[PDB]
Amino acid sequence: RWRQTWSGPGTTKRFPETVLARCVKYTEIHPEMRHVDCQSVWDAFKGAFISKHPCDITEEDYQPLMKLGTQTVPCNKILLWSRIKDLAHQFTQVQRDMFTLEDTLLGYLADDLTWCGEFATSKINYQSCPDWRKDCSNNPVSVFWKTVSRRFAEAACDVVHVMLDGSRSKIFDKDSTFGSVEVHNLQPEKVQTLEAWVIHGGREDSRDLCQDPTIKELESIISKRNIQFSCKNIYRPDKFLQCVKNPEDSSC
Repeated sequence: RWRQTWSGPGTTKRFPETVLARCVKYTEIHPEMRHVDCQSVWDAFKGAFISKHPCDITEEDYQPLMKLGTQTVPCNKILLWSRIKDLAHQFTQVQRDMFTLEDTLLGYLADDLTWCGEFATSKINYQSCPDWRKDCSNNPVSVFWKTVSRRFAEAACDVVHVMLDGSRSKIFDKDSTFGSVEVHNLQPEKVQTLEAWVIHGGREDSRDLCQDPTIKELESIISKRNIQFSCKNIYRPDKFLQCVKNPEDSSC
């Protein structure tokens, strides 16, 4: 209609079918999750937000889902990212040099989807869903991501990489999920170093963005956790990707 209860997009069309089909597909590829019952996954997922006011969702609502989707990826090969989705995923698709959150089952099930329910009825809302800004932050989508990204950062160890969008004006941004959750969930007992790869946009001959003020801030923030900091410009993202796929032939 012309009004809409909430200001964000409604649940993605086909959401139940999509999530079940992703679970089936993921548990076909990944032998360590080949024990998972996909219908039980869907039910645990749907139970977190059906018949619940979509501005009252808690991390508890998602605990049965997080249990069924329990998974360990190698803790020393984690790739976090911020505002540079495409290249982080492309990079991990190549030879599985690292794992992002969206290469875990739970991140895989939800990537790029929206969903909410209603306090009123047991139906899925396919017309609109709370916006984190205009409506409430404790909505099904934002809660889910906050919870699974905390857990994924908490699991990381050794050297943890992060890819940042060097086009952004705030290359490290305290308001992003990386700056507000993941970075404050790297464990000081386990993480030796965080290494940022700052991805350069197009043409420029370009500044050394590892000296950017927000990078120096990130550096001094993670030093209180007793984590070392390293930073690398990626000047040419498509030649980066090229070298990643053609390991050897080291023109570089």
